[PDB]
Amino acid sequence: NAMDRVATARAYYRALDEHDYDLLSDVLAPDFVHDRPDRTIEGRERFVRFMREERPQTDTSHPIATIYTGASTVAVEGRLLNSDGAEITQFVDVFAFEDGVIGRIRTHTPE
Amino acid sequence: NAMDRVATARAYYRALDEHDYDLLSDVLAPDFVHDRPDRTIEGRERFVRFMREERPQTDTSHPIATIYTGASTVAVEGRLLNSDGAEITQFVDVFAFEDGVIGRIRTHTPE
Ligand SMILES: C[As](C)(=O)[O-]
Ligand SMILES: C[As](C)(=O)[O-]
Ligand SMILES: [Br-]
Ligand SMILES: [Br-]
Ligand SMILES: [Br-]
Ligand SMILES: [Br-]
Ligand SMILES: [Br-]
Ligand SMILES: [Br-]
Ligand SMILES: [Br-]
Ligand SMILES: [Br-]
Ligand SMILES: [Br-]
Ligand SMILES: [Br-]
Ligand SMILES: [Br-]
Ligand SMILES: [Br-]
Ligand SMILES: [Br-]
Ligand SMILES: [Br-]
Ligand SMILES: [Br-]
Ligand SMILES: [Br-]
Ligand SMILES: [Br-]
Ligand SMILES: [Br-]
Ligand SMILES: [Br-]
Ligand SMILES: [Br-]
Ligand SMILES: [Br-]
Ligand SMILES: [Br-]
Ligand SMILES: [Br-]
Ligand SMILES: [Br-]
Ligand SMILES: [Br-]
Ligand SMILES: [Br-]
Ligand SMILES: [Br-]
Ligand SMILES: [Br-]
Ligand SMILES: [Br-]
Repeated sequence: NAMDRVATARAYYRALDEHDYDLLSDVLAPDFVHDRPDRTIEGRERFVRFMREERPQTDTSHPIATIYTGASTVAVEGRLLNSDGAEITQFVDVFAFEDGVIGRIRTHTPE
Repeated sequence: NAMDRVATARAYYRALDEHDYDLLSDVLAPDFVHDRPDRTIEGRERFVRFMREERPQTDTSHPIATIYTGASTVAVEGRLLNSDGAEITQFVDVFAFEDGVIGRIRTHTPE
């Protein structure tokens, strides 16, 4: 269900921005992998710990610009904002799903 | 090599827009899959045939707006233009690679 996938992607960003780790855990598959240019984190429990432990390092928001739906994946184009509301970077996150929850996110940043 | 991956993604759109099927074949893995919301095409030879046979159905261009690089994939945000230069749709294509050539493209269109 494409509506459900989009809702789940939006819930992911809500959980990150609200520090709602129970919601975050609940939208991820156990074997969730997050890829970004600088690193890969494998495992839901490991990822949630990293997010919690890294919280004080910045005070950012992930406002969504446009959501693009594919056949079975979702690509979200957003902006990463600092605490003042200034744009750090543009991004595209691509979400793949496993039984209704997120199996992988691949983060891309502009060349 | 991230430079090489970006060059290869750009070559894909050049090949489509120029109808250079030899270049198109050369940037794709044999087992290339193209996913879009309406259909999936599996196989390089099959895909090249579809592109060739579908050529007369529209007269579009794939100008690239922004290229986003990930750890191992590339996300291209572009516009699909008609022959008059008017925008049909915005898209994000996500490219995965296999030995330097493209293994999969997942096309996403705005919700
Ligand atoms: C959940 As966070 C991006 O403040 O480490
Ligand atoms: C290569 As075409 C998009 O004209 O079928
Ligand atoms: Br929604
Ligand atoms: Br929301
Ligand atoms: Br909730
Ligand atoms: Br991460
Ligand atoms: Br990064
Ligand atoms: Br890593
Ligand atoms: Br790290
Ligand atoms: Br890891
Ligand atoms: Br936990
Ligand atoms: Br934790
Ligand atoms: Br904090
Ligand atoms: Br938002
Ligand atoms: Br910040
Ligand atoms: Br799903
Ligand atoms: Br290039
Ligand atoms: Br080009
Ligand atoms: Br050439
Ligand atoms: Br296609
Ligand atoms: Br489509
Ligand atoms: Br199909
Ligand atoms: Br068809
Ligand atoms: Br097929
Ligand atoms: Br052929
Ligand atoms: Br052919
Ligand atoms: Br034609
Ligand atoms: Br271009
Ligand atoms: Br057209
Ligand atoms: Br992907
Ligand atoms: Br590669």
